[PDB]
Amino acid sequence: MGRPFIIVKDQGNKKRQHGLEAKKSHILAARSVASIIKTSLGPRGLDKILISPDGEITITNDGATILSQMELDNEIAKLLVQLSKSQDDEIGDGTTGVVVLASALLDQALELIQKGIHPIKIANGFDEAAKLAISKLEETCDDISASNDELFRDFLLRAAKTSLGSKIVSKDHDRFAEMAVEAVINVMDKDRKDVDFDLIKMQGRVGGSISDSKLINGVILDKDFSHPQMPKCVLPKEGSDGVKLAILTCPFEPPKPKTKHKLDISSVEEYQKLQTYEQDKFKEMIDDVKKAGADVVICQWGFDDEANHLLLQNDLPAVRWVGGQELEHIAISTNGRIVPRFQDLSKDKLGTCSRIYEQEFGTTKDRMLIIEQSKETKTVTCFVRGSNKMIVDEAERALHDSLCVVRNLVKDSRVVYGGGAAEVTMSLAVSEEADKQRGIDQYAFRGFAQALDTIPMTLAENSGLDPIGTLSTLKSKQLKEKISNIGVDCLGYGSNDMKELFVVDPFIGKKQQILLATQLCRMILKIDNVIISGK
Amino acid sequence: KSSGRELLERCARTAMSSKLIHNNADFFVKMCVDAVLSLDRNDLDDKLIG
Ligand SMILES: Nc1ncnc2c1ncn2[C@@H]1O[C@H](COP(=O)(O)OP(=O)(O)O)[C@@H](O)[C@H]1O
Ligand SMILES: [Mg+2]
Repeated sequence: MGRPFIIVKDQGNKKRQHGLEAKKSHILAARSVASIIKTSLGPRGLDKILISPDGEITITNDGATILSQMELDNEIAKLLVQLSKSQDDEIGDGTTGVVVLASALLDQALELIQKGIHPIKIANGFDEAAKLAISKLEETCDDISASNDELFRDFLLRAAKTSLGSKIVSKDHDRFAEMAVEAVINVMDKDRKDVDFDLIKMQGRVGGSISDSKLINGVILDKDFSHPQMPKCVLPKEGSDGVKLAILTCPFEPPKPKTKHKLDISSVEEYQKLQTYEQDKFKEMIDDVKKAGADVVICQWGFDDEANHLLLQNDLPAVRWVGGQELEHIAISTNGRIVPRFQDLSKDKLGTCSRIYEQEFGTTKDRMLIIEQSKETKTVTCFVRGSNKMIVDEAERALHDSLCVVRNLVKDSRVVYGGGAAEVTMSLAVSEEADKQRGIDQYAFRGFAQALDTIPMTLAENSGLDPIGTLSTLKSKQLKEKISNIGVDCLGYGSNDMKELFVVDPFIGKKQQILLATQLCRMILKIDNVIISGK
Repeated sequence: KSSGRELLERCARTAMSSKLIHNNADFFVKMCVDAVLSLDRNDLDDKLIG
């Protein structure tokens, strides 16, 4: 055998991690990620500044965005990045609590690995203990679907005010909770209700103050009118309150085929005939709008210089250079149909708008289109303001997370009381079953119960309360009294009851916290050989 | 003279070992077993089960 030894290509950049020290390195590494967001859990949580390589900065406490757009090296924490992305996509809330719970399962399992238990045997006890925790919380889970729509409206407020307390929006939770609930009510079916979040749009604007944010039903467009001198506000005349809004994908342009063509003109005679040809086209395009009674016309491509003033003499406002996606969202709120060609224009395809006026912001030059509906329509649009560009973007993610909590109550009306009440209720259920079965799985069950206690101890530590006195108080009222409403109080009220504090969280959101955390750590314990190639 | 459906169930649970399915094999085995029965017994394709 010679000196060179080569099997796998690039042996220098590829390193091999193995042994008991391998499990110790990856478990203690995942704790450092949760330790960063540990202080961000709960209403007392704190934000995080994120700097992009291009210079743009973002300030958010949401674990989904924090782990996103961040440079990482170790592959274990990169799984936590995809963990928070999994919690954010489907549920839209609880991304911080899952990473903290996932690291708590590894810290409790780290001491069990050194005791001589196989890592899979440790992870096998977590799957059986997670099913007993979900079955226990489901039995005590209250169903609010038995009430009417009057009490159901206030139930959505309890779920919105809880998620908005951990953001900058927490200044006034009452005023902005209506914007999240009332925007959903418009798209709800009243029976077998589905949220259909696609109909809900969110358009932020940087300026003013956050208190000026108001819920507007319609479409927000940043494109100014084609001509400056038309009136800013458009109001209907006499009856037929609808403005006969027309949406046409074809602007006003000389008709031409899409394929390459060549038009041969013979001397003067044919040259003069084509002159009158186009001059009759502008008169034909304007008569189609006047025949159907349309008023505002929008299209993808800008109008010609001759078509701009042609619509002004007839008192027909128009907007040009509107995106293709923006055209579709307008026809839904107006109950209209987009007119493909000039010959298909009819009164049945015309839209309906209560009022349309031209918005202006400060000394900057911009024009925002605001469509309003005096009656309940198919779509809603969120209008958010702020004194900083990041506060606007933070209020977007804060309002987006609030809309994700409301939609969870639409599909599943089953809700639970958070704030340390749900974690302790599911933690003591595993401890009671560990002493009955005994065996070699009693250590994997106690490690799962102590890991669930990390969430209520984190909420008490960030709020200044003693984690020792708080955890011992919760277990006393949970074991003696069957009421599970007792939980951690981060705001310091004289009562620990989560029901009197109007704190309500969806069950599908809290259920995925244990599911996503337990399934991830099971694979981490199964990772032995680690091959990392240097870049 | 046993049943043909229960024959494919016991053989499928064997391959589920060493994977993440071993604990969840209760729900997951009932899927792949019903996946092969939809295909024709004469022609079995791995692109359709993608
Ligand atoms: N006002 C409150 N009272 C009691 N508990 C709260 C309150 N606000 C939030 N919590 C708890 O803090 C936890 C974290 O919520 P939050 O930080 O808003 O979002 P995330 O769950 O994504 O971290 C929740 O599980 C909730 O139970
Ligand atoms: Mg939240």
